[PDB]
Amino acid sequence: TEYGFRWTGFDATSGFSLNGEKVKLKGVSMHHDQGSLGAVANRRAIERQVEILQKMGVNSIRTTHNPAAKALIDVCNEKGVLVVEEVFDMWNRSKNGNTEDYGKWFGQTIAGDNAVLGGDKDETWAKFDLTSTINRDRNAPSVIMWSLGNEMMEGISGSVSDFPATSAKLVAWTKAADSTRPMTYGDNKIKANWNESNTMGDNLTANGGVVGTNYSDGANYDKIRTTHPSWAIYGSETASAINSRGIYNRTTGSDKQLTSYDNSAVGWGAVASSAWYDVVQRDFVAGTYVWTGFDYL
Amino acid sequence: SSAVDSKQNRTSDFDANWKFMLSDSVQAQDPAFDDSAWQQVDLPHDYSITQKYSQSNEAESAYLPGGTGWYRKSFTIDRDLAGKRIAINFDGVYMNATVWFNGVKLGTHPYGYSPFSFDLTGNAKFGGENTIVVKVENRLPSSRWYSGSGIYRDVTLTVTDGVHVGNNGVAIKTPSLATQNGGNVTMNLTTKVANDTEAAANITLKQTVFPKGGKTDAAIGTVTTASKSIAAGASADVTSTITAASPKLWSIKNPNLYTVRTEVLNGDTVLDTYD
Ligand code: NA
Repeated sequence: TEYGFRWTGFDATSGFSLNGEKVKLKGVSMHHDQGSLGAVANRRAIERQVEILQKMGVNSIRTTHNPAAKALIDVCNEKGVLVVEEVFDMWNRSKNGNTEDYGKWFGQTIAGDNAVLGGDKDETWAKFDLTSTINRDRNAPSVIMWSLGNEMMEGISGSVSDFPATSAKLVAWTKAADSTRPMTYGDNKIKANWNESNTMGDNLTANGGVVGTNYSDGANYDKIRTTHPSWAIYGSETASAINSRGIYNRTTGSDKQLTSYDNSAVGWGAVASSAWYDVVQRDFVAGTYVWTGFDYL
Repeated sequence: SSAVDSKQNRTSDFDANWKFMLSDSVQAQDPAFDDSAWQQVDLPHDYSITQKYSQSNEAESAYLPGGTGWYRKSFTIDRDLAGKRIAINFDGVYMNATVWFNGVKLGTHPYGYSPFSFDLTGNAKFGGENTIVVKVENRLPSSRWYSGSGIYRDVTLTVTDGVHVGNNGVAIKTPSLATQNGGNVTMNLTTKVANDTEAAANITLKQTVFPKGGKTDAAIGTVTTASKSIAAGASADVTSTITAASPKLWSIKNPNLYTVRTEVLNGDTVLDTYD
């Protein structure tokens, strides 16, 4: 088994550190496809992405919103890129009218005569798939956190009452599977100060975890800090600037394209300069995972 | 403004990019109201002076009509002002003003010559589009001389932390100046401090007197008050004394001016600065 010697720290006040040296998490979110190759996880294609990312100054990748191919883990191990490995997007509720997404299966039990192997099978699929990923990557120096979900309460139908209890279940399963890494998630409801988000973030922190906020600005980072002094936080998903390559005849956001000037972002996000400015000024914001590093299908 | 965000000055010019309509039948307080055919105007603005003279009006007030005028301004408040307080200040509106913000009626003000204000905080959309509306009703005859009509003086926005000096919140007295002139002069101050947060504040004031324009390096007196707890949602008058070292007199031939600056501290950090 491949191994590397390192330790990390997340501090509520001063942010992230690697082997005792303070370090900014200069990260991108990456989806899994490889462009014209479709979903095929070809090793050189994946390596080429990491190379191009590194030349930009990237030192970290968030595998949004699902386990990485082993090939990525291999490459980051050799290249020195810090990986936040995300396991899930939705939990037990489907998003965006996607009636056959994993929201259907998350909380289903596993048949006794189903011989599938890789993780624990004594509870639900969520436990099996969570443990199976951790089992695969528990020794990899590159992986520094397990992310347990993303915007779990977004795009779904019905009450969010049961979500705090589900989060705690996942946090307990992770701590029991691997005691050596913090767990985390990306929550977009923190910026809205939902009751469930406060409960969930407090439970993260109580188990040695780190809280990811999606799409907070500077003013909101500050509110989080004052409201939750015990949280160690970072921007788990940032910017969502929207741009085409090579478009100059307008600087603001007919040809079905968008300006290449950094003056265009989705309503909930921010342009690149803004999302960076807000983070780099704040030692207590450990870093940023920009949405996204590569365009995806 | 077209957009409000940090960091404009605490008090900033709000005169630009309004829309105006003269009509005593229109009802245009809703933010979704179509004002695309309205005039674009910068304030200060007088809508009597643009109308025609008429023998049906009064010689007393220059034979010019008054009337009902509506002012609309749509502007963005950026997300970065989220926990801040926002107020709009009118140095004068002639007369009978009615003010709405995002569709909510805030209140009214009859007198055409006195300054007034409205807190906008409770109705603001942070990180969105906002619409302030002012209805003005100069119903004639209201004056012995030409009054004019509308928002004829400047308009400002005031943006502050939850802990802040109140509106016009410092009073200064120098009751022994005549005797103390040329030596140490006793300034007796009273400062209203408001705590519009949900927790008690440990408040000290750092007050400085220095020549206008003008840096704090050249102060002639400062004081720091003892810590006073002001409860969440409460305000208090805070008395303080500044000993001013031989201030220069304000006279007709030499009108020396000073800035008196108030910094509000809670715990160890400055949250508000009032000159
Ligand atoms: Na791609």
